[PDB]
Amino acid sequence: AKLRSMGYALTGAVQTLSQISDINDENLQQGIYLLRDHVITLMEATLHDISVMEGMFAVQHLHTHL
Amino acid sequence: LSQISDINDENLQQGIYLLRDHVITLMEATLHDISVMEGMFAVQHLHTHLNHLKTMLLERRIDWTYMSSTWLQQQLQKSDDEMKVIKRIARSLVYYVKQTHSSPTATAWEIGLYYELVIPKHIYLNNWNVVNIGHLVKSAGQLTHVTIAHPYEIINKECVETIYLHLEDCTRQDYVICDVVKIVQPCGNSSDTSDCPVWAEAVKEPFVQVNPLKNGSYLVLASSTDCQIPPYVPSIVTVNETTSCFGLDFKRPLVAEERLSFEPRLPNLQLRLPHLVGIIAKIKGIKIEVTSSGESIKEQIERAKAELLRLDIHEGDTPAWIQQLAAATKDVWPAAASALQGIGNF
Amino acid sequence: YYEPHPEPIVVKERVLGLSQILMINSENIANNANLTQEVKKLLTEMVNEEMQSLSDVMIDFEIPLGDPRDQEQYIHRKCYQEFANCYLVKYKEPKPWP
Amino acid sequence: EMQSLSDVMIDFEIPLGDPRDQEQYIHRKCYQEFANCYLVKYKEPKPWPKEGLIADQCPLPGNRQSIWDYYIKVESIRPANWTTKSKYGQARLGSFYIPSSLRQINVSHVLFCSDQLYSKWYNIENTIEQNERFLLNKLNNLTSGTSVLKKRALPKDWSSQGKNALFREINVLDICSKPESVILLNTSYYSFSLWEGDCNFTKDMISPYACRFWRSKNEKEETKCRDGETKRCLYYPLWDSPESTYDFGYLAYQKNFPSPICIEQQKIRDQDYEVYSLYQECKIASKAYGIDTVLFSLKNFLNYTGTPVNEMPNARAFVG
Ligand SMILES: *[C@@H]1O[C@H](CO)[C@@H](O[C@@H]2O[C@H](CO)[C@@H](O[C@@H]3O[C@H](CO[C@H]4O[C@H](CO[C@H]5O[C@H](CO)[C@@H](O)[C@H](O)[C@@H]5O)[C@@H](O)[C@H](O[C@H]5O[C@H](CO)[C@@H](O)[C@H](O)[C@@H]5O[C@H]5O[C@H](CO)[C@@H](O)[C@H](O)[C@@H]5O)[C@@H]4O)[C@@H](O)[C@H](O[C@H]4O[C@H](CO)[C@@H](O)[C@H](O)[C@@H]4O)[C@@H]3O)[C@H](O)[C@H]2NC(C)=O)[C@H](O)[C@H]1NC(C)=O
Ligand SMILES: *[C@@H]1O[C@H](CO)[C@@H](O[C@@H]2O[C@H](CO)[C@@H](O[C@@H]3O[C@H](CO[C@H]4O[C@H](CO)[C@@H](O)[C@H](O)[C@@H]4O)[C@@H](O)[C@H](O[C@H]4O[C@H](CO)[C@@H](O)[C@H](O)[C@@H]4O[C@@H]4O[C@H](CO)[C@@H](O)[C@H](O)[C@H]4NC(C)=O)[C@@H]3O)[C@H](O)[C@H]2NC(C)=O)[C@H](O)[C@H]1NC(C)=O
Ligand SMILES: *[C@@H]1O[C@H](CO)[C@@H](O[C@@H]2O[C@H](CO)[C@@H](O[C@@H]3O[C@H](CO[C@H]4O[C@H](CO)[C@@H](O)[C@H](O[C@H]5O[C@H](CO)[C@@H](O)[C@H](O)[C@@H]5O)[C@@H]4O)[C@@H](O)[C@H](O[C@H]4O[C@H](CO)[C@@H](O)[C@H](O)[C@@H]4O)[C@@H]3O)[C@H](O)[C@H]2NC(C)=O)[C@H](O)[C@H]1NC(C)=O
Ligand SMILES: *[C@@H]1O[C@H](CO)[C@@H](O[C@@H]2O[C@H](CO)[C@@H](O[C@@H]3O[C@H](CO[C@H]4O[C@H](CO)[C@@H](O)[C@H](O)[C@@H]4O)[C@@H](O)[C@H](O)[C@@H]3O)[C@H](O)[C@H]2NC(C)=O)[C@H](O)[C@H]1NC(C)=O
Ligand SMILES: *[C@@H]1O[C@H](CO)[C@@H](O[C@@H]2O[C@H](CO)[C@@H](O[C@@H]3O[C@H](CO)[C@@H](O)[C@H](O)[C@@H]3O)[C@H](O)[C@H]2NC(C)=O)[C@H](O)[C@H]1NC(C)=O
Ligand SMILES: *[C@@H]1O[C@H](CO)[C@@H](O[C@@H]2O[C@H](CO)[C@@H](O[C@@H]3O[C@H](CO)[C@@H](O)[C@H](O)[C@@H]3O)[C@H](O)[C@H]2NC(C)=O)[C@H](O)[C@H]1NC(C)=O
Ligand SMILES: *[C@@H]1O[C@H](CO)[C@@H](O[C@@H]2O[C@H](CO)[C@@H](O)[C@H](O)[C@H]2NC(C)=O)[C@H](O)[C@H]1NC(C)=O
Ligand SMILES: *[C@@H]1O[C@H](CO)[C@@H](O)[C@H](O)[C@H]1NC(C)=O
Ligand SMILES: *[C@@H]1O[C@H](CO)[C@@H](O)[C@H](O)[C@H]1NC(C)=O
Repeated sequence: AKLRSMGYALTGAVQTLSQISDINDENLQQGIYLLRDHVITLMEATLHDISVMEGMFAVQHLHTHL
Repeated sequence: LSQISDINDENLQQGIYLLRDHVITLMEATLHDISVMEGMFAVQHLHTHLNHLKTMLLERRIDWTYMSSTWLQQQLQKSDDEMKVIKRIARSLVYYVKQTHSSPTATAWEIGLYYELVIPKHIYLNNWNVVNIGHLVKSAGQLTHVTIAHPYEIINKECVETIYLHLEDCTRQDYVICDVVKIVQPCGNSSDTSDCPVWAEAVKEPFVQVNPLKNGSYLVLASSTDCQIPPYVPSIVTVNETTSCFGLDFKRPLVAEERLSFEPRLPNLQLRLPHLVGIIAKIKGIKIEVTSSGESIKEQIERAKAELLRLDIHEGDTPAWIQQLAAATKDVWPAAASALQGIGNF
Repeated sequence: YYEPHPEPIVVKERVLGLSQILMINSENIANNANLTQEVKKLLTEMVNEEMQSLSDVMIDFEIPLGDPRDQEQYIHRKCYQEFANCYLVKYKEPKPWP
Repeated sequence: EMQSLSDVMIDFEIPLGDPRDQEQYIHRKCYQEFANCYLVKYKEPKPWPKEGLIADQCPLPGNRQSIWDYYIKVESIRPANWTTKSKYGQARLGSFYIPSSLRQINVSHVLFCSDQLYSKWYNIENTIEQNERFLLNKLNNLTSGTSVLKKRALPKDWSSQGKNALFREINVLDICSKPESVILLNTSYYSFSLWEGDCNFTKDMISPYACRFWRSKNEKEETKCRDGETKRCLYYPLWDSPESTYDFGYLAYQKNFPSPICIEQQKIRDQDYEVYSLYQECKIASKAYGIDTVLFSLKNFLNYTGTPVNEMPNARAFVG
């Protein structure tokens, strides 16, 4: 047994955009439009505060965030 | 029960079974991390844990920190993916909170938690909602909306086989949970299909209904033609260039990428209605049952016949009666209709 | 016609009911963390704050099982949490450090 | 925290393409694994020549220093007929002993993973997202289709054509903080001695501490016992003990007082090193064989010795 839902992939078509800005195009309709490329993010880069903290003080600040 | 394992016994029924003996747990023993920490670092780590337990219990959720996963899975005898569904839908109740000792340097508390774990029988992932549209019929002058009463609410399709589900006694704990799920067959006029009732209802002319679909097509049901779309039968409509139909703008849809489909394909079905369905729906002034999917010509007729016969001629509305008889006769005997209509207007 | 239903659907077989009792004791936590009498006061304030807040929004409910006070596992784990490392020594006769 | 989240969420298919095929996924995965990881190749294999190291610039124990791991302590109690020559070969008791594991005859390459040899372009004051872009540009500018750095990138010590575009130059105090780095990468051994005898400097020949040698030489090495020539016997050392002072050479080096410092060069390795970038090899190889393979392949190369270099502490992550 190995579950995996097709609840967001049921219709067998998909309408994709090349930029978030394209969502405001006036001759689009009322539907779901997906941005074509994934957004890749490293937490180390996002959380600046921790970078300058040291020892357990750094560790406890990350715990609160997670 | 004397053991959690006893819940899987095959000759049990659908009810609530309580484990006979309480589970006793010391936090000191559970939280290892703190044991090896020192000073305020230990104190702040416990604060984070106690504040999280409180947040879970306010939402009626279970904090699985204070119960072994291996233990629970071993006892329940379930798969990795069943356990994920079991742990997401379980709910908690706090039935007492008691302070057992209070010094200026020392405290002690006790908490009573009561858990209710739903054990699943079957899980359904690839699901569709039904939307009844129906069909218009123009009968002896009256416009009438006709609908089938389907014996299911959800269509499911995991791989290749389609399945029609009837749900009962359902709630929402993140997912939908139902006590009763019966598997049914779609409607038809045969021994191997469902014999479903058919409803009729009188409506005002002109009738227009246009639903914009999400993929960029339009669903249309209308008593009159426009942009080459036939009347009375519903249809899914798509256009290659923006145009105005039924006094609103039908836009050209954005090109899409093709993926693997899970759309259901229902069986087709011919349906014979009574000749005067429009007069039957009109003199009730409510939505009324007129046939079944799989009914005989004889039973269908002997159903509004006595009712209809007793709409007889009267001294007080002979002209208004004669005009109904014509509209009723027009398709059968057009020569007679034209005569009756004449003697009406005289 | 049809529209997607993205949420899963679970059919119920049965329900299992459990009772868990959670026991907290600051002195056991203060001993392992080598805390001082000043920090013991912080630990005690901190734990009461969180426990009291929970106590203040939850009414009581009767649960139809037997009294924990009658169950072995409740007696054994309560005596341990209070008196695990506590001992009494008796001199042959009273004699003090000279 | 991560496991708890994993334990209540089933999987869902989302109808976009595989991340493994997208550039931004390949570039940020290679960076997060191999940003500061490099491979250095000697012109030919040549190890550090002596087992004893005279390095008075480092303050002795009496902050903690990394070199204290190699520091021979002078003990008052010893067994009967005990000599340094038996244990620590030709090393001077009270200085530093270099193990035979850091002096292998067959070691041809040095593999390291640290951001502590970058020239002035790199600053920890600046932002992570800047310091990423800065490196990512430099590595693109200093390469051409392979993973070999251009000679310009190296310091003047390792190459004739080096201009410190990427790496700084190793200095005198670096031995105290980063021992293995110096012992494995330095081209020549330079001494720093305030020991009476070296370079034929005699106590008369000098033309609170003031003008004085740190450790003066005694008559000979000897022990004496009292009918117990086994466990506990007094030991008389061949030089003095620096326990009392312990800041002499460190304070001398910084020039707070004048003193008869001795420095002698000894050539180990030829100044013709060659340096590969594992971040640039990950990007380039993943375009041909795909990231899943390259990642697994290069992660094993970091565990060539049996301890993975990338999990060592940042200052001590140097392996032959
Ligand atoms: C927005 O979304 C909507 C959906 O909400 C979109 O509308 C949908 O778009 C689909 C296109 O992607 C349409 O599908 C297409 O339907 C065509 C017509 O199908 C019917 O006729 C078929 C042929 O009938 C004649 O010929 C045969 C002999 O070949 C004779 O026997 C007949 O008598 C006829 O003369 C027929 O095969 C079909 O039968 C199937 O469906 C009906 C119910 O509708 C069932 O009763 C049948 O049993 C049968 O279903 C079973 O068997 C078939 C295999 O035979 C299986 O596929 C089923 O799963 C099931 O088991 C219909 O009567 C098709 O011609 C067309 O075929 C194309 O694709 C196939 C591969 O799948 C190719 O092989 C073909 O060559 C061809 O390219 C396709 O299936 C949907 O109908 C439509 N849905 C609705 C509700 O309108 C809309 O486009 C979207 N808009 C936008 C902007 O994106
Ligand atoms: C690993 O590798 C690195 C190199 O990347 C190495 O760091 C270098 O270490 C050397 C040796 O300590 C450093 O060079 C010395 O610098 C001294 C200070 O320099 C100032 O003064 C000079 C003028 O005297 C100026 O030109 C300069 O601009 C500075 O202001 C300098 O005093 C040293 O010079 C003496 O020693 C050399 C030895 O070869 C000798 O050739 C010179 O003639 C000079 O005289 C000698 O003096 C000593 C006592 O001081 C005496 O014992 C000896 O008998 C004299 N010899 C003669 C012939 O009279 C020297 O140039 C260099 O700066 C460091 N480089 C960097 C970039 O920091 C590490 O030490 C290596 N580590 C290990 C552990 O191997
Ligand atoms: C569900 O499906 C059923 C079955 O198809 C539909 O009911 C049938 O409708 C058709 C079409 O309108 C009818 O066809 C006609 O049949 C007669 C002959 O009927 C006699 O012989 C039959 C032999 O099988 C027999 O079943 C009949 O028995 C019924 O009727 C008697 C008498 O009332 C009753 O006592 C029984 O209990 C049964 O109810 C009967 O003995 C034939 O004369 C017709 O011919 C005309 O049409 C053809 C073709 O166009 C033409 O060539 C001729 O010139 C002539 O114009 C016609 O074929 C059939 O009688 C119906 N059967 C039943 C059982 O009622 C039903 O409509 C569907 N329901 C829904 C809701 O859609
Ligand atoms: C209404 O229904 C029409 C069917 O009667 C739709 O027409 C079809 O639309 C598709 C869109 O993808 C066309 O595909 C294009 O084909 C051309 C080249 O044509 C040749 O190759 C295709 C297969 O690729 C083949 O079917 C043709 O016979 C030709 O041999 C490509 O250049 C495009 O990139 C694209 O692949 C179909 O060709 C077309 N079929 C027909 C029979 O015309 C029409 O789109 C629908 N209109 C609306 C408003 O929805
Ligand atoms: C992790 O440890 C490192 C190593 O000690 C820390 O880096 C050091 O940070 C200090 C304080 O910022 C630096 O000291 C100062 O340097 C500047 C510039 O030379 C000088 O003007 C000041 O007078 C002072 O000396 C120090 O340079 C730097 N390390 C080294 C070896 O030079 C780092 O801050 C620590 N990370 C933390 C706390 O998150
Ligand atoms: C709370 O304080 C106690 C008392 O200091 C801590 O126990 C001590 O822990 C240290 C470090 O683990 C032990 O030192 C080491 O002992 C081993 C075994 O003898 C030896 O191989 C090492 O060289 C080192 O000496 C120490 O034995 C132990 N206490 C005593 C009195 O022996 C405890 O760790 C502290 N709790 C915390 C930080 O949570
Ligand atoms: C790095 O390499 C070492 C040496 O090959 C690996 O050590 C082995 O680890 C496995 C773990 O299952 C043991 O069964 C072997 O007995 C170990 N061998 C020795 C000689 O210690 C180590 O697993 C590797 N580590 C990584 C992270 O890849
Ligand atoms: C080093 O290489 C030489 C020459 O190939 C070989 O004889 C020797 O076995 C190797 N190992 C050691 C430890 O010397
Ligand atoms: C003096 O120094 C020189 C350096 O070349 C050395 O060869 C010689 O042996 C030394 N002499 C004495 C007596 O230390």
